[PDB]
Amino acid sequence: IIKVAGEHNILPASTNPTIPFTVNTEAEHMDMLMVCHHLDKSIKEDVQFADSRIRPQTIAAEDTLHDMGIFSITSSDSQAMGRVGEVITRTWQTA
Amino acid sequence: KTFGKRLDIASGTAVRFEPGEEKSVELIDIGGNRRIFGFNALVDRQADNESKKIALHRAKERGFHGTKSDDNYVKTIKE
Amino acid sequence: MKLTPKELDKLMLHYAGELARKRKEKGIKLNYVEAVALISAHIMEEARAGKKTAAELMQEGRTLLKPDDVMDGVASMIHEVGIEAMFPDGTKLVTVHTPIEANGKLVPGELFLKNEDITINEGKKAVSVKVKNVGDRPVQIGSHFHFFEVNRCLDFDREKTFGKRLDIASGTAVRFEPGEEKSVELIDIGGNRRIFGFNALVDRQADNESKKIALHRAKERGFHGTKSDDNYVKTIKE
Ligand SMILES: Cc1cc(C)cc(-n2ccnc2SCC(=O)NO)c1
Ligand code: NI
Repeated sequence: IIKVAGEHNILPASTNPTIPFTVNTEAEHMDMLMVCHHLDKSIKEDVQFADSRIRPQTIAAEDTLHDMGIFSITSSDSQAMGRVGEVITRTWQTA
Repeated sequence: KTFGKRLDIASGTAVRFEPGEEKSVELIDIGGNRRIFGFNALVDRQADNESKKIALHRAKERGFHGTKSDDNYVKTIKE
Repeated sequence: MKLTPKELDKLMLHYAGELARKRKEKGIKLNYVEAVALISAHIMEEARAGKKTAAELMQEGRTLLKPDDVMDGVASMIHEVGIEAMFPDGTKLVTVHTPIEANGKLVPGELFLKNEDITINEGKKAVSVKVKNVGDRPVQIGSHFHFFEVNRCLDFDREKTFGKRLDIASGTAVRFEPGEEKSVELIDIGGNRRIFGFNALVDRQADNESKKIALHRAKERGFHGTKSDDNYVKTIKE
């Protein structure tokens, strides 16, 4: 989905729980994904679904794309995988 | 090669072609938001590589000379 | 009794017929109203009796009145008499056709016509086209239908019929049985020649530019006998 941020007619935004990229980010997001979808580690299809969702490669690319001016808006996604009191703080942490 | 382009001449001037005449012209990219509406209704949307295929298919069906779009064209949901 | 309004109206009709029958027994020549009432009342009683069909009553109604029983002019005024009556299988309509023959010369509302013919569609030159029905169901075409847009199972040279209609009397029609082949006469549509509807093959001004679009549309929808060339060039509004 990240490839649409290069297009002319798209105004692209990121939400704050993935910025900035830290050493606790991937494990936290994986355990959030397992709870909300009620997945089980003993099923090979839930594991295949989860490993196609989180993707630390694109998460790592997101900060650099913010620094290049390719992403243009930051936001919260409040109480739905995001923190409503931390948009400004996480923007300046990323900078 | 001319999709999304205009003549590189002074603004308000023009280039004339007599019958049978052949010459070369210079073309540069259209600026701004590059939203092309009107002119023959071959685009009527944002100019990009996705809209170029639709425009080439439309130009071939209406008989514009020199347009090359391949056979077995795949339609989209909004053309 | 629980009488309905229909029952009350039919009771009145029965006694009108009875008065007509009494006047006929006294030797009085019946007028228009009396003759109609007498025939209607007789049919209703015969249907109540239950021993005859409606088709037999349609013929029995023609023997009730001789030509000498009515006044001069009555027989030319009565073309048919209709009456609904309840049989053992329910209510049916019985129509009696030409119940009385005429014997005098008085014709009320008589027409005196000239003997010259009427020329319709003057100044319109006709062309002739051969048409064949290759379908399995009958087709009938009216006088002012746009003949280019008729049923796709009719096979004919459709290019020659663009902007044309049948050259017949207004309100009449031509019938094609399955497998039937015959020729028809066609003339140009008049007025502003703006054709809207009929199969939505034109929906605009009829001219040579609109004929190419109509032929392409007719070929794509499978109308028989339409010939439009390959490598068709689209316009901006089709
Ligand atoms: C990664 C994640 C985190 C959370 C809190 C919920 C979901 N989750 C569950 C079902 N559907 C979704 S994705 C919708 C969303 O979180 N914002 O639109 C996924
Ligand atoms: Ni959300």
